[PDB]
Amino acid sequence: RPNRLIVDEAINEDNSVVSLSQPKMDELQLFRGDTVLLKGKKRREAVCIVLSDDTCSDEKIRMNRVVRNNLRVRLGDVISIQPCPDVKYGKRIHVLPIDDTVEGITGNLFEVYLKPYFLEAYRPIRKGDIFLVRGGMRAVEFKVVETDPSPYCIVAPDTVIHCEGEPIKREDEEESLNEVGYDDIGGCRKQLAQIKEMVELPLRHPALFKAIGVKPPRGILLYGPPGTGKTLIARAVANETGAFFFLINGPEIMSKLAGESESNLRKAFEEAEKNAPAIIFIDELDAIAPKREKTHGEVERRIVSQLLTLMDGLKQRAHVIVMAATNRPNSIDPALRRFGRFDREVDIGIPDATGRLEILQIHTKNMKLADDVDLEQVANETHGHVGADLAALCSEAALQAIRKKMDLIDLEDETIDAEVMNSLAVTMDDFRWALSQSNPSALRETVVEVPQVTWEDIGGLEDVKRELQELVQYPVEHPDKFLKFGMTPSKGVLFYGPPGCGKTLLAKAIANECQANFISIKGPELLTMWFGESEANVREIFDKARQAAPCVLFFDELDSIAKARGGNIGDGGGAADRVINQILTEMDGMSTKKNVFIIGATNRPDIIDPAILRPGRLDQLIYIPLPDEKSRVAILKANLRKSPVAKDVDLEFLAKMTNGFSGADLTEICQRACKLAIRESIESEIRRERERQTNPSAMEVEEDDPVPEIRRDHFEEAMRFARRSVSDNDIRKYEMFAQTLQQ
Amino acid sequence: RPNRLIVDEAINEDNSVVSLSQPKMDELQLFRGDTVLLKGKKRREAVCIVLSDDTCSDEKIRMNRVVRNNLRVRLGDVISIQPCPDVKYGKRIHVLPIDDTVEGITGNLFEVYLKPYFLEAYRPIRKGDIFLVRGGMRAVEFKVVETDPSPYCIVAPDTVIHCEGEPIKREDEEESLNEVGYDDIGGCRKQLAQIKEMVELPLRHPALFKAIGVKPPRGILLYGPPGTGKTLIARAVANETGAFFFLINGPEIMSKLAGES
Amino acid sequence: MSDIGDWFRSIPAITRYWFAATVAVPLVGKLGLISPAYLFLWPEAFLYRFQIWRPITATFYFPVGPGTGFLYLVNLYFLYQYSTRLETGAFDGRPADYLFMLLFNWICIVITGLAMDMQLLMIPLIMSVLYVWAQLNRDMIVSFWFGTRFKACYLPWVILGFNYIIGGSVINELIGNLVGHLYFFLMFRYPMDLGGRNFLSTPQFLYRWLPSRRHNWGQGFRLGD
Ligand SMILES: Nc1ncnc2c1ncn2[C@@H]1O[C@H](COP(=O)(O)OP(=O)(O)OP(=O)(O)O)[C@@H](O)[C@H]1O
Ligand SMILES: Nc1ncnc2c1ncn2[C@@H]1O[C@H](COP(=O)(O)OP(=O)(O)OP(=O)(O)O)[C@@H](O)[C@H]1O
Ligand SMILES: Nc1ncnc2c1ncn2[C@@H]1O[C@H](COP(=O)(O)OP(=O)(O)O)[C@@H](O)[C@H]1O
Repeated sequence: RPNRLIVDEAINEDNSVVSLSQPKMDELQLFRGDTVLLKGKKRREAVCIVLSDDTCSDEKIRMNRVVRNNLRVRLGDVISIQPCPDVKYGKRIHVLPIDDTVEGITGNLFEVYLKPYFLEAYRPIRKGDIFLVRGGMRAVEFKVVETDPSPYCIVAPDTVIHCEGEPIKREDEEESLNEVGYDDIGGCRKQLAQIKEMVELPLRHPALFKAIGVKPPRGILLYGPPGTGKTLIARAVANETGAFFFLINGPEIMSKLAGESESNLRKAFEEAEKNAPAIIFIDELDAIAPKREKTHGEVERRIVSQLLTLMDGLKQRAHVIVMAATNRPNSIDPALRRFGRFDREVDIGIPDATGRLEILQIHTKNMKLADDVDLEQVANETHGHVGADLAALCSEAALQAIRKKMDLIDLEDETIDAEVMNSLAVTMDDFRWALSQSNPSALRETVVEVPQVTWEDIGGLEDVKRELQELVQYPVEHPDKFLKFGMTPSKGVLFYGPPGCGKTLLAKAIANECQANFISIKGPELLTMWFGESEANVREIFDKARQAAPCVLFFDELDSIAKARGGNIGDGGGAADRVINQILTEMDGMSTKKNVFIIGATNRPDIIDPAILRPGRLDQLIYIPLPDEKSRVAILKANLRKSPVAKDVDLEFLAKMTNGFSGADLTEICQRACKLAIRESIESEIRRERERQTNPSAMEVEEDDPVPEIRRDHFEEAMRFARRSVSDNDIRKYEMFAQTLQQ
Repeated sequence: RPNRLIVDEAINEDNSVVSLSQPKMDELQLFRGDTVLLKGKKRREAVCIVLSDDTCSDEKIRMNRVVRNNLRVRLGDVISIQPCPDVKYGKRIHVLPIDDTVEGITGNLFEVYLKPYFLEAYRPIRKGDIFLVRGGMRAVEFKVVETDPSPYCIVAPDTVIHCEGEPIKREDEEESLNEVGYDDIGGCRKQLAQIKEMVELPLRHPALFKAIGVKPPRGILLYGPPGTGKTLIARAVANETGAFFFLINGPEIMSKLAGES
Repeated sequence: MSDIGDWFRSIPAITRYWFAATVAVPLVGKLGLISPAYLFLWPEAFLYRFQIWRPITATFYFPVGPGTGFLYLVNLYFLYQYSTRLETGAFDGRPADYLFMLLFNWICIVITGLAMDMQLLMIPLIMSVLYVWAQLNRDMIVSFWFGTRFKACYLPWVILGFNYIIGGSVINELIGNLVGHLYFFLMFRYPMDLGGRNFLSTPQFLYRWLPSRRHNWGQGFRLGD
């Protein structure tokens, strides 16, 4: 039937148009600019404009939030679309905005909003429709309550508006339709996708699902840093799906009145059960249900057990879903981890630079910034921040710009607001000052992501790269050969060789190439974890790696354990042995299903305990030879990007003079040369300033700053300190150890 | 309109200074030491002496606490300054000390306080004003309740001063002095400026930033050694900016019996 | 509580006069010069014998006396929380149609009272319009300030017993119920199915004042393109 068409999100940003695929326009006989009467629920009829967009599938009609509000429907609904081009030019429209816009403005929406929005717009208008216009800061809503002719009219020169009168309140159900939606979230594609996938079907078709006879999931927990928008996520999902979201705060529950809390708790549970499929949200469960041995009194135990009983007694019953928010899964009582109880857990990681840019773009929407905004490096430098931090930064920058406008000598009591709001811009100095007044909350916390180092970045030992990619990419991409032949692929590979050879560089490069998550573990942190906090840290780090499959776990200072094992300390040996035993047991505990690889690196392989070098354990071992000439020239040309390239000389003879030197030596030499170049530029600029101040207008001819020519003299003053970073005899010791292995 | 001036914090602590830049002196062609008329909120009237200060901007007037209270206004407001050259030398002044300002003195107010402060000052005074005088080790307020001519007049050598009688009953909106101010804090200029910058705007303009719709901060922590003046800082800010300071103490809460706390 | 004062003061002049008369007929009738016994509403008496004293005055009879005056109080109390809802509920945006529908319903109820020979008229009308109003407001719990144990499905017969214990001839209220049913018929069933003659007429007196009936769109602004 060419009537119904299921709805979908719109990619077009225009309010009064929708995206149509070519076969649908051909079948319905509609063209560009033709008005169509979408008939939905509640006897709601809307006039929209057809646009050509084959991106949308035939069965799905792209349709954004404003049209959804006008049609009074949700996603996945059914709406009949039919031709209806008989709209007539209008004469008058009496329109009243939302009442929640005169909050200290008292302006005229006709010029500030209506003129920018409807300049040569030719939008179609119907009685009672709801739309939005973004302004300086407020996305002001507007409802037309009278039109002539009724109900169809189009934006046209022959239009007179009656925008006079106290603005009406929001239209009942639309009160919550002011904000909160899927568009309001950034950097959470996978998590949101999972949540939608496993929540939509039970909620959209509860009766159908119950008639099928499949149990619905009931335990969903989310853990992450505070301020990551977990409550925002829950609210958005509940608002989108359609339910009776009933927030329950944490702290107040304990301190209401002695032991009356469970009364209110069960009252809330009952009324939620009384009010159709609803989502019941609980926050900071640790404040309610901490670890059992943390508990001091008894009333908290009573509350915890009451909650257990209440949530366990809701098996089937109604289509009510429990939403839980917390920070750390460990702090919660494990008793709330059984099946039927909370069973599905989601981590909310810190967004990356792209996620930070997305969040800023979401926040930086109403305000009109100046035409200099460069959010890219701003996001890059602002790692370690959350959505709350970026929102605070945006608000602070807005206030700084406001005060940079200065209080322009007025008693600003609804007198200058309209003039200021429509005339604003945001300077980069505002963002600089915000960066100065910035206190990231994450700071000292691990981050898992895909590194950036590429193969060409290394420039050397392509044989090792070939072997690594052979051992890594082939099994996951070609499991058919392995199952046909029947061998278990290796899981751990060790690296040994002279220090300063970029073993971590290779690890990052292979992780980036594999497009998998990366985790770095530092030896000092391990040695800190030796005393006391060892077991839980190992368990949580391996679990975090496991849930992020596929990923490449990495280790550093793998010989530090043995370095402290034998020496003049003799203190952490028991703790070290415990840690290494835990690591060995847990890595023995992994299942081959999880496509997570492990990489260990060291420069003193002899001192390593043989138990690590065992089947199942780290068995594949790779030596890293020192760079030489081709490798030296390659690393030189890979590190020599900079802005001041000058014209340089032959890299081959530079490698020749520095034979038997690691890449660290070359990098240090380059940095020292750059330091001398900076010193020369600084002293020359200072001398030029001195001759300007002693001789006014001495250099009236506009000559640029001294050229950043890093000349061979700079190279000479660089490799004056031609460092023999690596010892000589130890190279023979390492190759002798390798040959001892090379039986 | 370079005649209305926005009042702000001042530098000179003298009781009869309004600080104007030299272009402002050129604008009105005023003399130095002449009396000028000040009009402000609460339909108050003041008479003061113009002094030179290049630190203030052209639109800025710098003027201390005593005359600012004489107009019953705080910093950040707008006042009107006009020439008042028609002032003439006073004849008699009857003042009356405040009730809670002269306790434990038992002395001749003429030869300790009135004579030095009023000497070679020529401070114009208007009926209803209050002026503070430094003494031996205390500072005492006096309210000029009668003067010739009334209400505005010039303190002159040919003035007989009468300060005898029952102390005047305390007023209500007089904004009594001897309270803590910004000057009363030393050694913390940097932090004082930091806190002033990000607290004054929301309080002074409760609706302006609401119209901007930018969330203000709600909680600020101050930490350091005890007795360093944190309570002093809070009280001074509340007194200066103008607010409804409400102090609550933890031990008071702990003293109660649980629930009522 | 004593929030009725704001409700009364806020009312405009014409509507406040209407409701003041509607509620103050008994206190006016208690002037003391004329006994309430002279308004017993005997249609047979006026039809057959002279009964000059009850031309239309018998249609607004409410006995209130020394022992009922305090109860009189709570009576008007009900009317308050009646009118406040009744004006807001059902018909709220039709001031002229308000008077029209009151007039037609009063004609119907006075006709059916002419059929009978009972005594009270305004209480049956009030309860009739009450039930026809609440039939569109069923299945709703409302509790006032000083009440926390208000149960369900008890109010109508409790009030019935309240008016039963003080007085008699209960069945009269049923006739009031009757017109409400007809009035219910008059928004859900009358003007689409029967198609017969209409006994109601709307005089031009209503259209002469037209109390609010505001529909102008203030003023308009030239747009252009
Ligand atoms: N993903 C996000 N997208 C946009 N804004 C966000 C996001 N996360 C946080 N914010 C900002 O922070 C506010 C919500 O932060 P909030 O502190 O409520 O985080 P939460 O994770 O929901 O819970 P909690 O209050 O326990 O930290 C939002 O109104 C917005 O300003
Ligand atoms: N900069 C200052 N200028 C003047 N007086 C000061 C200064 N710093 C401290 N004082 C004096 O030190 C004392 C501090 O008083 P108060 O107890 O109110 O301060 P605090 O630092 O807020 O105290 P608390 O120990 O309760 O935190 C007062 O007598 C005050 O006059
Ligand atoms: N493009 C590159 N190719 C090879 N090695 C590099 C490159 N860039 C940096 N390096 C090396 O990476 C090393 C990092 O040193 P460090 O992390 O201390 O020990 P390790 O080299 O064992 O990781 C530096 O010594 C540097 O020589």
